[PDB]
Amino acid sequence: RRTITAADRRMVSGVTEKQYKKGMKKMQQLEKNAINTQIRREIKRVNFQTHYRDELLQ
Amino acid sequence: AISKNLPILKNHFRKHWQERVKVHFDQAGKKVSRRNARATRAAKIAPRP
Amino acid sequence: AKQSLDVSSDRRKARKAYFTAPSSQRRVLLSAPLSKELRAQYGIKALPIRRDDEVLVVRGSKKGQEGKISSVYRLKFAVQVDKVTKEKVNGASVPINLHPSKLVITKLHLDKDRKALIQRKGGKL
Amino acid sequence: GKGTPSFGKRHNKSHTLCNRCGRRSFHVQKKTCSSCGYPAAKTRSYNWGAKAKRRHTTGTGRMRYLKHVSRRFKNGFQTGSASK
Amino acid sequence: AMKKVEDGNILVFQVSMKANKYQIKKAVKELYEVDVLKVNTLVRPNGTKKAYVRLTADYDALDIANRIGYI
Amino acid sequence: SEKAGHQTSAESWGTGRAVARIPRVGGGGTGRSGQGAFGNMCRGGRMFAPTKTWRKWNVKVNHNEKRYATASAIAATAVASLVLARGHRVEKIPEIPLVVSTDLESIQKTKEAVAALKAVGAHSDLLKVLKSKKLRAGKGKYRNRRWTQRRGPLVVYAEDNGIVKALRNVPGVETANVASLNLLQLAPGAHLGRFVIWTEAAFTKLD
Amino acid sequence: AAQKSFRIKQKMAKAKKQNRPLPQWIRLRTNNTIRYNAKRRNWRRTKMNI
Amino acid sequence: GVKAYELRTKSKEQLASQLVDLKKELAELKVQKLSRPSLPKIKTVRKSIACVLTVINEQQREAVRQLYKGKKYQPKDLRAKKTRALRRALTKFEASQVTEKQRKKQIAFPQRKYAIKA
RNA sequence: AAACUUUCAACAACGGAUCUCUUGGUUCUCGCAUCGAUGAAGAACGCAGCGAAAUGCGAUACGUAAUGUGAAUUGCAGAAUUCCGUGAAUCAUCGAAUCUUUGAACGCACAUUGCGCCCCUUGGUAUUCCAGGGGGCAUGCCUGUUUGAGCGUCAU
RNA sequence: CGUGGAGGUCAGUGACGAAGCCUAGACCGUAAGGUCGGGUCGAACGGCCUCUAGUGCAGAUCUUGGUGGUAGUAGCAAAUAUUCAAAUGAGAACUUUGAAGACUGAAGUGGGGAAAGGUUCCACGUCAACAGCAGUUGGACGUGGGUUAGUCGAUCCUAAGAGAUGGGGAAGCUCCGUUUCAAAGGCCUGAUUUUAUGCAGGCCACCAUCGAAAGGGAAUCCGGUUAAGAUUCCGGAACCUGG
RNA sequence: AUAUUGGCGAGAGACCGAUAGCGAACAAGUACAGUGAUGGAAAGAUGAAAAGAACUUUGAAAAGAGAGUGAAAAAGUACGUGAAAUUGUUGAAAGGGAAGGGCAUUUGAUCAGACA
Ligand SMILES: [Zn+2]
Repeated sequence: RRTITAADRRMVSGVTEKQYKKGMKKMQQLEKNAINTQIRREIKRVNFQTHYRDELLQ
Repeated sequence: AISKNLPILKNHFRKHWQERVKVHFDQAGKKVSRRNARATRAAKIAPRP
Repeated sequence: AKQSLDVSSDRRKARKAYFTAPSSQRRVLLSAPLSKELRAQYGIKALPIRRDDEVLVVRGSKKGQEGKISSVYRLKFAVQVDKVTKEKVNGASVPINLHPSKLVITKLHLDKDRKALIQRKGGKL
Repeated sequence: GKGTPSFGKRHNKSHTLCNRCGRRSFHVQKKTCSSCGYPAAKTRSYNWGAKAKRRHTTGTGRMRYLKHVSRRFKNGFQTGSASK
Repeated sequence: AMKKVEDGNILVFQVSMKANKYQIKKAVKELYEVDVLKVNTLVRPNGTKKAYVRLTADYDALDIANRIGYI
Repeated sequence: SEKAGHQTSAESWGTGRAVARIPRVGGGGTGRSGQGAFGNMCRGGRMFAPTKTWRKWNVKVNHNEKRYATASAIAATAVASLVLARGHRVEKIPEIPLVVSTDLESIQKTKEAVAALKAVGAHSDLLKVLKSKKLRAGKGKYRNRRWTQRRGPLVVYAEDNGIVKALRNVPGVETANVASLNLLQLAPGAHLGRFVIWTEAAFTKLD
Repeated sequence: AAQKSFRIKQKMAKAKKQNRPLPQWIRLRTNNTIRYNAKRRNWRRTKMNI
Repeated sequence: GVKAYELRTKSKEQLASQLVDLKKELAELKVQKLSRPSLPKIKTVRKSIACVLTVINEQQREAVRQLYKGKKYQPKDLRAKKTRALRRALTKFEASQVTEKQRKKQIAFPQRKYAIKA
């Protein structure tokens, strides 16, 4: 006897599985849209080592 | 420096004078406070000066 | 104009006080005028709006339509009217989010604690 | 190597959680939080850590009791049943 | 857990974290009117506590689980 | 704020690299690490010569210059060429140093005051005001200066009984005593000329 | 580790109950500005230092 | 539901029984919440329990008050919680004390009130 | 001659400036004086019919009581004329309560959900062992009480 | 000349479309710049007299943001090695099963554990992103389940050491010191329960506390069982401590 | 009488107007880094109202095309307008180891005013 599933809880509380799938995919889209910006605005000042030793004298 | 024919002028701003500045914007905002205080006191002591 | 010192002429403060008003102050912002018959009968001009009040619309695309209130959505500052709806593309219907200032009360959901309000405001039965 | 090889050996802590500020500052060999010296009764707060005071001073929490004091003063620190 | 009710005479409960295997014994004795011989507690990883109580023979757990209303 | 642009802890890295010598944030794991700071050029930085409060806002003027100007601005009210040239509609006025009766000082209703001013011919200069209500331009209309009107006449009493409250509400019209007369009412925008409506008591006290 | 303490198992449980997405019914409310869960965490990317 | 102004008319043992016959209900509804997706009836029971316990405690506190009337020292829980400073500060009587010299001076030469005109 | 390269325009793209807006900031002024051993500030954990946060709250857990207004909440479900009423509400006010583990932090201790002692009570054959429940056990200092120490010292 | 705001004024323009933007389309001025038409767009904006300033950029190895040629290029080459058929699937060099060939070769590419990590374990569904190729797979996405102890460990002991008290220093944050220069404490009867201890009643001067999941240490083994737990559950047979 | 960048409540500004103004207009002392002290961001706007694209059809699906809502999808949650760098398609033109620019005119395009 299992008269409950998470799909059934969210069905009772509004969202259908179609709404769930679509809204999930949008929330996945936005995370990547932001990760793009964090990888974009970082490559400049990420290789700015404080104490590089430069293995070249002779 | 010393550049031209100008007066020797003594100006005491070698300390951190910018902290110890007081601009009196309160002049009129507190003139009225004094007036109100006089007016209140005068009713507390209603016949007395 | 204003002559006190405890009331503000500040756009910022006023709009904040609107869009963060509680549900108990919003009751009075969501007020509506009475029809010219109830102005003559009850002796007042306006009242706060309440469910189960009949109403008429005077301004909008749905002008002339009359109904009665089904829900005062005093989070959207709105009010919904029976016999005033719109058919969504699905075939279904969704009601219209009116605003009370563009309404006119024709019949009143009278009750104790509204007869009293009318009485204190200088009204009649 | 002083870098990449010698960063493999970093597997034993020196700081643990403090009971007073909840963050990993409780030193274990000397038993003294580096953000609010826990066995000491006084919280660390230096006037040069003017940003650090913002992060840990009043307002930054719930203010369980304190935020009703201004309400209770406005009314006169009063008592008893309200009214009818 | 609904296997261990039929296989053994074992009931699985969720209990407060401040409970100590004696309180549980006496609570079961009080609420469900049974006898207990063994309690095994663990702390789940969601910060709750789980209690496997084993009832004496002369007490079947299915009867008690139906009487409670969860089989 | 005096602490703007200085809440940051930053120091230059120096010569030896391919970047400038501007102060730069240190640390990692966020976008600010490496960013420039403390300068006028820098985003997040301060400004050039931050504006202080010990600037001269209010200015002293000599009492006799003030009075010279007030008398000139009073004398200009009697000149119709300046009044007309300043934006006042007084083409249908009998006599310009307009002197109405002192019973205007006893009026207590706006409904009556406005009728009086219409009778003595200010109707056009009130229409001018309430037809000129245009919206402000710029970032001053979310700073409590949304509207702009034109100025109206200036009623100059000597002993107020309700006129200053009656005309309190009508747009444009101001109200003054013969004493306590204001250059910012007589010469607005430094523009000489103003339609003034005197009472006979005021006119007699002006001597 | 395995031989751990309750003070840490507590804080791991909290992080387990926090490691979920956002409920889709939050996005349907009226004056909503929450698009996603911006405080998410997984063991690969960000270690919680405890 | 359950209501305070109905419960105040009830006694200690009745309320103690109402608690139990509510907690049983809550224990049942916490089972039904498993085999069903939503149970909002549960909230009324939680708030009912609270409304019961509140009344019980308030009765018991009033009892100890009536026990400690007139007795000079009553418990800290029952004493008024003004601020620490206002509990440490001086009493209205202790502060309005005077030396005999000063009260004699006050009764002899008080601040008369007066005015300036013939 | 095409392709290619370059210049301009149209349309579409990358990107998010400008324009308009602004429940925010900053500065000035006015008034007020209100933390804590009656256990503060801060922290940890937890709580919702469906919430990870923020906000609120504490096992009475997005809250109970009281007072006021007087019919909502609303994303969904679920309740409902209880709506001419002791009365809805993520309302307002707030004077009664609760207020987990903590923390100046107070039995000892704490990288431990570690180890005790006292009183009352319940159960187990039980002043002695075990368990449960309730209430207590810090230090310095003051006033007073009680018991004492000292050929310091008086009298008999 | 131009810019952001302020005071006046044109009873100024404007949803019949303000501002902004584009325009090898026009006009004016030496020029700064202004003006017009068209397209786009959608709500406020200008001219004149004056005031005021956070007022005009090609640069500063300027700051922030974004973007290019390089360039579909360098390159994705350590760790002996992959192949056939079928199934699933929209789709298979890479998934699964079977068949073959091979490797690690017991100081292992095995089986388990300490630190540390934190649910990565297991199942169902799923592949937008990640797995620098791919992907029907996955330590990924989503939803859930899952860790059972009288005997294993902590807990207890002390080590190197840390650290209160009494005290002494110190402007003070606090430092020394851990038995010191302290009035530092509890255990059994006649009294046979008045349990008070009048006597009894003697017995060192010891004198916090923390400090090891590898040291010291009270006690357990077999078999079976799960999707994922077991010296922990089930069956059976035993042991220790305290009463 | 005096002081007051803190706290509580209020009123205002020739101030800033989202690279500005507090670091923070938004779940900001947040995410994140670091053993730790400490450091410390970015991120606002659909539309009046979700009416947030029913239904058909190609595709394994995302999606596309129609249809529809709307005042307007030249507003489709990657949404106010939507610049430039940079890029694609179309059109015009040119081009023997650079291109661009000044004076002068031809040729092509385009504008003109029409003195109508
Ligand atoms: Zn701490």
